[PDB]
Amino acid sequence: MLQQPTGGYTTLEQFAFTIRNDGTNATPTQFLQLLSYEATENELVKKTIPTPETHLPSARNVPGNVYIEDAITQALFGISAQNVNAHGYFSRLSALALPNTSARLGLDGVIYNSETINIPFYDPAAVANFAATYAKLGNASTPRYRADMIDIYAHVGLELAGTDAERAAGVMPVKRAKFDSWEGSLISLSRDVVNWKILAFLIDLCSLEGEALRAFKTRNRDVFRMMLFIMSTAVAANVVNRKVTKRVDRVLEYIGVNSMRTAGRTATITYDLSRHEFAAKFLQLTFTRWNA
Amino acid sequence: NIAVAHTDHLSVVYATMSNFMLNFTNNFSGNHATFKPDQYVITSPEGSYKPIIERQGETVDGLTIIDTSIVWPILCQCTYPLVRSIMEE
Amino acid sequence: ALRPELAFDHDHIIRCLMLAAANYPRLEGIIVQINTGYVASANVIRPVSEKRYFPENLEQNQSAARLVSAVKARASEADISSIHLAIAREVSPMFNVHELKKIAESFEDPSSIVVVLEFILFALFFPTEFNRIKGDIQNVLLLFFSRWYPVEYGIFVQRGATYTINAAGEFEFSGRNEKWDQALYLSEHFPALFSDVP
Amino acid sequence: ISVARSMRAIVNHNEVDRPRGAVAPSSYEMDTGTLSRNGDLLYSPVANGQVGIPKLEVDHISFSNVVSMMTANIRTGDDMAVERVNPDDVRAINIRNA
Amino acid sequence: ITDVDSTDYGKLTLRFLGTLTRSLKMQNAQIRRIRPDGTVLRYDDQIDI
Amino acid sequence: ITDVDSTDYGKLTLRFLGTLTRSLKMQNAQIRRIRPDGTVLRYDDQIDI
Amino acid sequence: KVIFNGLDVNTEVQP
Amino acid sequence: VFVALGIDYIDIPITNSNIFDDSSTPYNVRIWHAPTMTEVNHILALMRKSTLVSTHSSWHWNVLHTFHYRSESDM
Amino acid sequence: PALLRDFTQVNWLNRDITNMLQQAGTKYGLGLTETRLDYVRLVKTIVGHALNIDHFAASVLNINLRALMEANVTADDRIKALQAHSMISTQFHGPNQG
Repeated sequence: MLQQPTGGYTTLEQFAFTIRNDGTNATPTQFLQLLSYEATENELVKKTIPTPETHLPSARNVPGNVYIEDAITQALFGISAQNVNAHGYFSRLSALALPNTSARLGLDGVIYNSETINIPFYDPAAVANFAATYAKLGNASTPRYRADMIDIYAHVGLELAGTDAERAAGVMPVKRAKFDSWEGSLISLSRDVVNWKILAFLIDLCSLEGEALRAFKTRNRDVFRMMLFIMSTAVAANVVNRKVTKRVDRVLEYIGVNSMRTAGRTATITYDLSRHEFAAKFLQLTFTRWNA
Repeated sequence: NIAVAHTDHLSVVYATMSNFMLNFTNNFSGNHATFKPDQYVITSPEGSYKPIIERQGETVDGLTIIDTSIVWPILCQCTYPLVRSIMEE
Repeated sequence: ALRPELAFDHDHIIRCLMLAAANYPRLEGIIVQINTGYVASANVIRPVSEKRYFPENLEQNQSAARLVSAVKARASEADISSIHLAIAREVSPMFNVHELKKIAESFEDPSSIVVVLEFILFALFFPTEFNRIKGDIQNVLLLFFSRWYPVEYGIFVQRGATYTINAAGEFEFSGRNEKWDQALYLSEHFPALFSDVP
Repeated sequence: ISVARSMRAIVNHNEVDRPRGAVAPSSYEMDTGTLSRNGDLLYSPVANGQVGIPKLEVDHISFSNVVSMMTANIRTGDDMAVERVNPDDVRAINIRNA
Repeated sequence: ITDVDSTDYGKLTLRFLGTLTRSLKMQNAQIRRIRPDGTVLRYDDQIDI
Repeated sequence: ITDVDSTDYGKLTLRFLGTLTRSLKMQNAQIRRIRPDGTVLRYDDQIDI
Repeated sequence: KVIFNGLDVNTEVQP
Repeated sequence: VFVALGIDYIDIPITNSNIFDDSSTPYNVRIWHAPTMTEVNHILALMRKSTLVSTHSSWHWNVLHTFHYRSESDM
Repeated sequence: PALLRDFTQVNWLNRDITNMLQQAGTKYGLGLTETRLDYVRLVKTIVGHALNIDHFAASVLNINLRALMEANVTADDRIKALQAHSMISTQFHGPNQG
């Protein structure tokens, strides 16, 4: 068992989140610094996010050790994932929800049915707090429990593009992101992000409380913003490049507006409808924890 | 016409077969509303996990799928020692 | 009067049986083969060439044609091995979960009550095996109820297609219509047609 | 010329410890590294807590790489059997309202 | 060596998937009741034999 | 150089079609609706697939 | 017609 | 009727007000099985992925309904 | 090349190679690095092998296996096409290959 520090698991160097950039392992914050936003005439106002459902989907009798982190990260940032709600192994997180369950969530991002040797795993209390919320990804497809997949993106914009005044206001102009760019920059970004061990982030996010939580929320704001960025590019209506005197600025229109697009494109990862419903759910839960 | 052959004979065959050495499981408790089979696994800290009862789809043995139409020949295409000159050991 | 041999080791034989049931697919059919042989040796049921599905002279009757074709589509030819296997399956342990041999019945014609009867009889002759496959037969029954009793069907399914008994034994219906799969047999869920909760 | 060269003079001199102009293979030819969860190949990290450099990000050739491969238990493109079951009556088939 | 027919041991014999081969390794393995969730329950003399 | 594989029904349909492709330009060719009036429309996000 | 405990397959689907 | 029939929606033709004209109707009203606000949001989102549809700010019988037009001009 | 280590007679080459392999930033390996059993069947499926192969081909082959693995469609999904091509309310069954 991995001990959880007074800070999160994210304080451990083992769980550093870092996109590749200019040939180096850049922190998400030093990528987001490259970003710049042109305003447009449209306005985003953030509606209250509906409380996530009480229901925890059944962890069906599964003999296998589900690879959950891979399923989640590929469902959110995966270049090729589709029909993510067909298998429905996300429900498996609710095996971890129970008090004194035999099941362990390994650092590998796998949900072992029982504790097993030479596989380090997160502290079960932490995982229980984490599962009590994120098992609800397992009902992202069921019609009764689906998240709104349009309004939620406003929050995304505010949490990404939004200046501190726009965030305090709860309302920002719809923006148009841009940054100096290398070829395939968003594909490479998203793949650097799929490799992130985000269960560390989500687990500290659900387990930590008090100042120790708030100290986490500032420290990892940029990380959450990078995840939000990859999703944003996934749902952006269009993603052009601009020549700018022997330099190129990648430009996505628009931050905070889900275009509901599903036809694939070379520039960025694409959501099938299932990935849209899933991502909407994920945002519902995660933003719910993020604002409390 | 067929019931006495069931109740007054075949039932005894069930009662004996139930005590046979190899019939080691509790198949049913008579209450459809609540009965759920006991579920065991071989399992180790080394990480082996072998369920005794698995859902594996049709198998080569042919015991897995159930044709319920078997009910018909029984009701209307079978003799029995009790039902059917009519003395029979 | 003592016999010079070792005691039958219950605690070990049961253990080895579990290890075998885990590792040996053949085990089920090994055990069945004993029970089946026994049914056969009790000489309790034998097929006859004389079928008896219809009263005279309903088969001849031209109005009965749809009904008769329904029955003929259900009624299998008798074979000792298959009959014996059913009686033996009732008592033999199950390891690989059983599944229904799916019917495709739409339940438009009245004659389709035949299929419902096919299940009722099965629930009588073979309550154990029935209980093993009853979710899969609830999927057929639901198509029956939604046609024959659409209003009651709506109320029922509105309550939930399944439930889960909790602590203290109370039922907790899902509130959500959803097709059963035998994947659920080993889970906490129950088909709700069999809840017997008014 | 010989931008393609990877090794040279695989012999040993009897006087000097390595032949003048002999070239060792680059380290990247030998870093199998890892298959990242995304499926992109990576060089091994140069330090603790660092992710590895993706292999296609840079111009060195790597000659040991992890390739995912399906096993005997998988199979793809095999034809598969089914039980078709035609409707009992053509006139019982609703077309709408769906 | 001991003349047992170990055929199909440790194997699934599915009609459409073909035969499949599970691992035979299982050191220190026990018989344990599972929750319907699939997770193992600690042994209880009150219910388990 | 790349002589494509073709099922017999594919060879049949191919000869049915079954020849020139040379005429149409493809320099940045796109699928786009014309107006009946003859003007080539821009891709409508809410109409064209 | 005749009892058959397996799935009664008839067609094939190519990939 | 949605549960009992198993369908996700029903396409009801509209009525012309003047019973005399037998002209083909401009559009028609689909009716959706969406009891919750969530089911409604999902149907609306999916509706924005398909040609020539519109809906009211609120609906009668509290049941979601969408107009589907036979042409742009009718819309 | 990493295999030549302690097998080549050529001293400087073995020294340079050992020197690269004994760096923290690089580590050769050949064989079955990874395994992925099915959740239900408990048999292995997608196994990752460290082949001696250029990173470009490994990249392409992985792109392929990834497209096929991550799509989450199965042989059973073929039924959806057969329904399109057969009369309305025709039923299809089995075999749930998964």
